[PDB]
Amino acid sequence: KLVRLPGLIDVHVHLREPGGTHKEDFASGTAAALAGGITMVCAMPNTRPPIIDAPALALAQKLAEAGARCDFALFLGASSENAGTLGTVAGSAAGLKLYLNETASELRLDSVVQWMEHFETWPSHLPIVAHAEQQTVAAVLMVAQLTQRSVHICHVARKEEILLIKAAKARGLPVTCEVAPHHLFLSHDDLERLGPGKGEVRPELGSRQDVEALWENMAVIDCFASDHAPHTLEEKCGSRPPPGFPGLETMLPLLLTAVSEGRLSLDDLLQRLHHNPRRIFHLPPQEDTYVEVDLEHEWTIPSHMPFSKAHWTPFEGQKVKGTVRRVVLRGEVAYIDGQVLVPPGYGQDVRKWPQGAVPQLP
Amino acid sequence: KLVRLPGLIDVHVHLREPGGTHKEDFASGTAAALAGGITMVCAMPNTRPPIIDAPALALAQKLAEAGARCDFALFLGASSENAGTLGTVAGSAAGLKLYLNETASELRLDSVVQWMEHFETWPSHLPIVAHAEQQTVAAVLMVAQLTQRSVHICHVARKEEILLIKAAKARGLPVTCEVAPHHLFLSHDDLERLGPGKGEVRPELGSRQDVEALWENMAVIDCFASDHAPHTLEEKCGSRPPPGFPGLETMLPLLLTAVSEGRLSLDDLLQRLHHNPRRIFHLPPQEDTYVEVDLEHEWTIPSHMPFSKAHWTPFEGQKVKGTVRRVVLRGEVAYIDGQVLVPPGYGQDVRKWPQGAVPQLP
Ligand SMILES: O=C1C[C@@H](C(=O)O)NC(=O)N1
Ligand SMILES: O=C1C[C@@H](C(=O)O)NC(=O)N1
Ligand SMILES: [Zn+2]
Ligand SMILES: [Zn+2]
Ligand SMILES: [Zn+2]
Ligand SMILES: [Zn+2]
Ligand SMILES: [Zn+2]
Ligand SMILES: [Zn+2]
Ligand SMILES: [Zn+2]
Ligand SMILES: [Zn+2]
Repeated sequence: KLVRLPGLIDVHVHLREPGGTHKEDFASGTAAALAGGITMVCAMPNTRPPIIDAPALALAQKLAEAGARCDFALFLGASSENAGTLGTVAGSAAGLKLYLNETASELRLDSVVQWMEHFETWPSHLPIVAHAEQQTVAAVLMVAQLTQRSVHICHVARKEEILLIKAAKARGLPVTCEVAPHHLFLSHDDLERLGPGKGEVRPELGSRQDVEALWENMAVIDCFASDHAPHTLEEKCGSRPPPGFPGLETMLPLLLTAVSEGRLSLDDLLQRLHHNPRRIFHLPPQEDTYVEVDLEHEWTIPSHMPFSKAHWTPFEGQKVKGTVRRVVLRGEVAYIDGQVLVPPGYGQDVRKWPQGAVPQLP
Repeated sequence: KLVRLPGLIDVHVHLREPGGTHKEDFASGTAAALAGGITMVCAMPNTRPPIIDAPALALAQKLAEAGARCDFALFLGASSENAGTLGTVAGSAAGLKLYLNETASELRLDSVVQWMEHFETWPSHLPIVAHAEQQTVAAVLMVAQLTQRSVHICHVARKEEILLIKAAKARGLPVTCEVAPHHLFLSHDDLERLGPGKGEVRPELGSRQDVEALWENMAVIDCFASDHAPHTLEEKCGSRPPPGFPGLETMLPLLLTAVSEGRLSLDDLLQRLHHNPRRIFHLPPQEDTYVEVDLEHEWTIPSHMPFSKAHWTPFEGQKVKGTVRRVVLRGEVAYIDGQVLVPPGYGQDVRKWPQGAVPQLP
């Protein structure tokens, strides 16, 4: 007996197109999404060129419309040069992404004043998400308060960070957050197996105490999101390993395993992969869209999942229970048992749907 | 310039059919809903007969399917006799309603042990809501913890109650709550004008300090819901005034006025009248459904709104800014400028839609 889930939403994926298409492209990354039970993705702007301007957004929109197999929204990225310039296109994006720690010269911000300027100029009704680790979480929360608006913290990975966010929520501050599966299911204990290259990720893997703190504070976590960050094995194992793990194909099986073990409920999962992504990002419903999962099937994660061009996974060897059997997207069979059945270009930009605009005062 | 809102959801209405149709019926109450920008309602079970059994639910379902003009779900009511008997029909209801303070002999529970029995027997994945005032909020929260599940607190009306709920959320407990407009926009200061009969409501009107505490703790409030509780003027002004206010037609204009004053944001409103109702009750999206409001139009609430059969309102004389201009429900014009344009029976039971079942493990 299968369980029918709604179309799940991953608000944090790196699909690498334009400019990194040996790692992933819209077609391969959205195949990976569908195979993971994900019907809508929000794609990050650290591509080449980075999505930091209207022309780059226009290019990425067309590449996504032509290549995506599931529905999507595209983030804009904050730069040291673009505050006050994005107003015309801001509503067409998933939101604005701030990279507040290590990143590419183009998304690097030199000063908290630049964070301020983005919070002051980006339309106040539209989402802002931040890569903000350790004290940076507190710093960006201060900027959000000074500018009297909300912020969403990406991939919370540490006891320190979840407890800070917990304290902020207890004070009534408008902050939400997400957690990625590697920070719930991997830790320092796995670095020996992974090695120092494969194990490179930002935020880094936490201690067992970090992992246990995230589980104990599940009530504080608004969303799960993969931070699908594909790189090839050659890159991960080479001289200057880039940080990041592929994760679209493994996120739901890992979480279903936890549900079957009673570590969280089905509802907890659906708040975090459906309802809360919708409401934080004002993402529209997908008509006639659902995911059928088999909760009894036990399997072991292999050395690579079928669809991501990363062609490796840090979860290799973990035993999971639960698997995606079928995905229907807007009335068409999109995935069955290891085969994607919608072509590149089937997916659509949800921000162009009438129901997909973020409401605002006139 | 109008603002387009999604279809708003009121999770707490009393539509009085069967058995109280001089006060309201499905057709009149759902006309009131549409005129208030509400496209989906959850109807309470304290009708005559009360919806405390499968035969009464079946009757109410058919009456609603024939009379409702907007979409709906129907609550079941907990009684002193029905714990352990509702399993077959539970998934067809909005949820289970517990009346834990003053009510009708038929929904009255005599002992906290009966609350326990309901929490133990009602399917654990399905919603439970409680009318629980003052210490009863703490009591029902204890029962929810003992039985390891969530609870939703109806119409929070007091500083005491919102602070208790705040403390419970700070401890990570699975509790949500709603607030009704009369507890945000009326207080003891209005009892002289209303008089003791019209002013009768449960929970009672609070002090100015209660009202200010609810506003200050807006972050703790998950939903707004009207507790639309129509009674005729003859009843409200007579010897034994029943408690309750009509509220469907005034809720959104009152809240839009507060938005225009900067007391909360448009997003805050849409979380509380759309996204959070959806996610707490697992209510499905409504396709091709939206509400257009005019935020500039200033008017004064009259002595009665056009649609509710209550034919009175406690908000008479309040100045508001914002009004519903048009509602489209599932592709049909349902309301324009004072005229409802869908007939009785247009509305549907959302729990019968494929997307409207609450997900559960097999
Ligand atoms: O911040 C980031 C971005 C990401 C990528 O490779 O794009 N991978 C990571 O591990 N951290
Ligand atoms: O608990 C309730 C129920 C309601 C009604 O009249 O049905 N009206 C109220 O004021 N309190
Ligand atoms: Zn990041
Ligand atoms: Zn993120
Ligand atoms: Zn990322
Ligand atoms: Zn929204
Ligand atoms: Zn009540
Ligand atoms: Zn209620
Ligand atoms: Zn009520
Ligand atoms: Zn749901």
